[PDB]
Amino acid sequence: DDEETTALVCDNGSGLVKAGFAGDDAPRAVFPSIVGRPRHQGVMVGMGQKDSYVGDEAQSKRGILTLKYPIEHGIITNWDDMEKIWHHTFYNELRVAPEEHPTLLTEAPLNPKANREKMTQIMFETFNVPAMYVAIQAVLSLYASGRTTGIVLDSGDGVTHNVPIYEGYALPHAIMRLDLAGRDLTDYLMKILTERGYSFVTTAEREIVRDIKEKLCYVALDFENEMATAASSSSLEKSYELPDGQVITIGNERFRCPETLFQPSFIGMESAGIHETTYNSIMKCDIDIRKDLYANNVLSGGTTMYPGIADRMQKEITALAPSTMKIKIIAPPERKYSVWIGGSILASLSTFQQMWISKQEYDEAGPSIVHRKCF
Amino acid sequence: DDEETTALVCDNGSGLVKAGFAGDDAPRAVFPSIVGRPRHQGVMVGMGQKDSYVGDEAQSKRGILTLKYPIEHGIITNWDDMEKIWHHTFYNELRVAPEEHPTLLTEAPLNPKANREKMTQIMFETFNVPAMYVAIQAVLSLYASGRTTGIVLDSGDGVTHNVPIYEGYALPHAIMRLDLAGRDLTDYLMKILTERGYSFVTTAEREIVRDIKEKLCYVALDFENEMATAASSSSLEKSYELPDGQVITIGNERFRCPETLFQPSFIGMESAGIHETTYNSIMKCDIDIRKDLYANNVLSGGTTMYPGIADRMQKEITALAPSTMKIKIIAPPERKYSVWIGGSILASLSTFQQMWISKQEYDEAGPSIVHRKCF
Amino acid sequence: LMKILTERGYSFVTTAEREIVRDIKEKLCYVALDFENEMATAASSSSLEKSYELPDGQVITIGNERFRCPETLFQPSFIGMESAGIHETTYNSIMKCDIDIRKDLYANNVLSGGTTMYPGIADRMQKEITALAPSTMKIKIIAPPERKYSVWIGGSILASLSTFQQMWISKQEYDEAGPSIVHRKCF
Amino acid sequence: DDPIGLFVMRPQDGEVTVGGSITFSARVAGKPPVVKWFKGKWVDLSSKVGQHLQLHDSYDRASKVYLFELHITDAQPAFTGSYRCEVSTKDKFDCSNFNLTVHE
Amino acid sequence: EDVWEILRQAPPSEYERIAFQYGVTDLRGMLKRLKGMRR
Amino acid sequence: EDVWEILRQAPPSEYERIAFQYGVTDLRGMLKRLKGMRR
Amino acid sequence: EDVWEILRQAPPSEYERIAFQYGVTDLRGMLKRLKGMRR
Repeated sequence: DDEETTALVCDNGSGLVKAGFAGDDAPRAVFPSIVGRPRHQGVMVGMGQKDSYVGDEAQSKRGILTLKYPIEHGIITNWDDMEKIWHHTFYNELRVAPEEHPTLLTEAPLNPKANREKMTQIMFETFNVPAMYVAIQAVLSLYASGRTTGIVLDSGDGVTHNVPIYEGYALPHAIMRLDLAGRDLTDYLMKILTERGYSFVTTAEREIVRDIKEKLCYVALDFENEMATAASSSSLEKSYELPDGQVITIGNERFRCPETLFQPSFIGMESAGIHETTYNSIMKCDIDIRKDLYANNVLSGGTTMYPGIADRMQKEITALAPSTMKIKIIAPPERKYSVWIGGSILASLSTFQQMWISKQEYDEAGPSIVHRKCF
Repeated sequence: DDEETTALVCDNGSGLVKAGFAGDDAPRAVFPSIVGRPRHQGVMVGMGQKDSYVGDEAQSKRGILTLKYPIEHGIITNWDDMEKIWHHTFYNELRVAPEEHPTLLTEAPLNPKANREKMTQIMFETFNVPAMYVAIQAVLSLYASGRTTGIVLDSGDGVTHNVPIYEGYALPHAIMRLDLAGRDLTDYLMKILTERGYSFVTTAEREIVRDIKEKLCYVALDFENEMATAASSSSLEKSYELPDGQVITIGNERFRCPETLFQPSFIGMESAGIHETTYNSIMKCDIDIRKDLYANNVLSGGTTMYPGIADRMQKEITALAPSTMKIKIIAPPERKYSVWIGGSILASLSTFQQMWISKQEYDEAGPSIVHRKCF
Repeated sequence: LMKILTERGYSFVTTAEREIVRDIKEKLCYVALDFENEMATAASSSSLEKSYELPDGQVITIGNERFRCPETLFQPSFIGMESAGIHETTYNSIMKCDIDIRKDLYANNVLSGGTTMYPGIADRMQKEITALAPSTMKIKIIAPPERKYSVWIGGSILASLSTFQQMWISKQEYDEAGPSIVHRKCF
Repeated sequence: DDPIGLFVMRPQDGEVTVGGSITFSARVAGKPPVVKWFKGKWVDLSSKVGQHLQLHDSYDRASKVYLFELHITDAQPAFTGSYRCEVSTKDKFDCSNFNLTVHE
Repeated sequence: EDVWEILRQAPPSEYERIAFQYGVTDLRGMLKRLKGMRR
Repeated sequence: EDVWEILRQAPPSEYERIAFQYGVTDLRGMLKRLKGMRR
Repeated sequence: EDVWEILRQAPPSEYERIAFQYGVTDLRGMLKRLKGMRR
């Protein structure tokens, strides 16, 4: 009931799937990437008691309904889950027919192709959108950065990569992921608080804890003197209302959760901090890109929204970088949407509709088409 | 408890350090050039849990113990590591006193001198061998070739050079390295398989992958028609037992790993394939050496043991060489040992003991002695 | 157990009532490897259908419970627990373990805990791992009968480990560092 | 009954009902041929092999027989349609399609 | 700034160069507002 | 077995390696009996 | 071959020329076996 169409700017933020339209300004879709299973079935008159309306209601059904990401590790283990996830989107919150609105498709690297293959065709059949398109979440924050040169540090919804760039020019060779997810930090948090006097395992228990991180948990630039600070610093020593109604007390954790992203010893991970992943990347970069980086040290990823994020970023680079060069990490507050924003852009980039995944193109070349000279 | 001595034919094969004696026939020493660090320290009664017995045991300790080459890039970043590496040798597998057995010393070009300076003195002090000597790994495969004329293509343990020669006569000007290491191929393999559906980063994970290459990964002469072959060729489409016990499936990689040595685009390297490094070298060679090369197109380097190695070698030279001339690349199966073999030879060359690095000579001239008129 | 037997015709809540019931488990309650065919078995299997003298003097009859008590350790649905069975806690652990530790596990699949003394304990242990493990690898869970004491035994050992008295918590050490001493570089 | 290629058993022409867990079976004396599940041409079925699209596949020495079988749980009209087991030895190939009509 | 006028008068696509020259990493945004205008 | 003689002649602490090599997860026990002897 | 006899009777060092003439790039090896003999 309008003009040609608006591309669908649908963005499965590694934790939440989100979305607006091309040229949109706010992803009108935002909500958990989980599926939920009650256990008991009190015989209950009548119905309306969905097994799997997780979408954005099921956390209302938290507890009895369990949790399921399909793309659990940024890895869609299952898809009908995610399928009806979409339908939920496009029919309750998108409440919109795919068939007539294009869409670009958010994706991080490292995917085996058939993931997209399948998602693609099924999105044409179940969806018959006018045409789709896919785009690396990473790249989609990249333009989303608009500093076409420099790396970006995508530690976002639950994701992590380094994205060296250079007026749009990025080196995949130097490009990397950090398996870390804010979910991961979640984990160690459960570890600590529970062992520290708490019994905190349950799905929405994880819900509360993630809330805890994203509201209060932080990091201090330093650690060891910042450890002594912790040794008696009462200010931190703050209890926060457990959403039961308890007031979950908090101290050194608030920060000792995230910081391990620089020291997976705490996660015990063999990996290395996100800073020196930046630095070894940059060293991989050409000789004097490095100053480009310095100006373009774009962080990305809201869960990383914590305090001092750059504070460290810079301090350690410093600790590693030649003071000769001047560093500057780059992280907008709005890093969640940034990826959505740049995707809006690109898809909304009217000089670019040639790229979208047409039903036909796929039809002649099936899904495999997607791969070469297209994604 | 015997006659004068046997020189020590000690050979840090770019990946493994190896060794026998002068006149020996098999390097009785062979094992990884890594150091290993556990993480956790489960409090564990008693001891015997070495930090750093890597040698040839620590891969038994793989996982918890990490990995460290000193000569990581054919570049000894550290030496006490390599120091006790030697001692391990000369005391567990050499289990032998340096002080009374000479030794020639394997080295690739491109080393800044002090590397050898230090190695030398310390090998006289810590080691007091009757006298040492050093010799370019490259040259040591060269005699090791015995075709004193012609280049050799040393892409070995993890190394890569072209070694134009000519009855012993080689032009360093025309001589070159290819940073490529079988480790490098390892890399791109991890890249691919992991992104292709795998999560393969860990040190011994790299162990398995290198095993994978050296057991199964190959190359097909051609690529593009050999690409179509890949497009459906089921025979390749073979899964190999992942040493967890998994059976890691394999297809186009087996070959799409190494071949990039001719196209670092895949490694993204600015460099050029190993064949045309041969060819531009040869063109640098005098007008009619080139046929010498053709007969003397000696490959070297076991990791290059793959299939078709020469197959391409010749085909592309062809593609470049005048059919006027008749080519013949030269690669024994036993290219690992070849370098050791020729070193055995030279050192074992009794008409040659004058060269060995005497304690005194170094004493009067310190290490700097080594350089002029000696190495 | 209290849940079931009581609702099943019994009024069994009292502290030492719990005493008797725990005795019941540790003397008679078991588990059968399988469940569903082992459920049909239960459907009429009279052999199980055995009453045991209630220590009042009653003889508390017993059937499917004997086993339907413990087995839920693999299915807290029965305890309703959100958790998962003890076997796949082993398995997800092992998968967390390095690539080829897993065979180490297989040989080292050491159970511990006497209350778990029941029958088939490993029987399942292995069967389900199997059901999950690659037959490539060969499994072996490890549980001595004497698992209660085992912990005591190894503690005897360590403490008795005379090459180790350096670790013990000295009055003084605590005195200078109070209790907090305990924590770092000691426990 | 129907003609046999390999298909000593043939994945049937399923006129199932909704919910009819139906086993399309090539129990065939069996290199043993690889099976190729197809609805559509660009379109695989393995990406859809799930609890409702399930397989038992195993050889016999006694009879030289191998079982491809496909139990279909929770039969749905969405999966009403054409399906294929294109099977090939190291030398041969076998192409003949079969039906899933999940009725109701 | 003049980035407004200079991008409106920028060469059609090289708003790239002009926006990202004058700090506008959101040439992305410059066009996306220009698109909310020209959608 | 010889584990007896080989542990008595095992390197002093690496009775660890020898006991646990010859199946003696009770090097624990090997020493604890050796300790009931040497307590 | 006669490379054996001709190298044994080759001029002392120019076993170089004779070995590498008769294909023996392992004059290296010719001497190394002669050395396992003369070590």
